[PDB]
Amino acid sequence: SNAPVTELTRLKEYMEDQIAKAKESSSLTAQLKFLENAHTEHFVKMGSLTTIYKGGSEVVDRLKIEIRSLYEEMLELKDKCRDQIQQYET
Repeated sequence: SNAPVTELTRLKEYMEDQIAKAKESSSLTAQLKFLENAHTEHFVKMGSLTTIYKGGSEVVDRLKIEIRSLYEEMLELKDKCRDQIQQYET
């Protein structure tokens, strides 16, 4: 399989791209799809990192911290989108 540094580097770029497009977009449907793209890729890549990474790598550990920061920001944007959906429904 690919190296942990390779997977997390590509995951970082993917999540940054999707989160950027969600913040740029003024369409709630597009925002939900952008956040869904990032959420799915994060779940797959992070859940499989156990298989290829054992720990002890400063770059991989630093990438994990930066990915978690992207993940946390992704969760706020999903909460903001959910807030807007609830407004429409009420």
